[PDB]
Amino acid sequence: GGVGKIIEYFIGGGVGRYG
Repeated sequence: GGVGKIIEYFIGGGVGRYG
């Protein structure tokens, strides 16, 4: 749902990463 290392696109719309 934001920026970072580990993948987050499936939890937070598509925005990208969060690690």
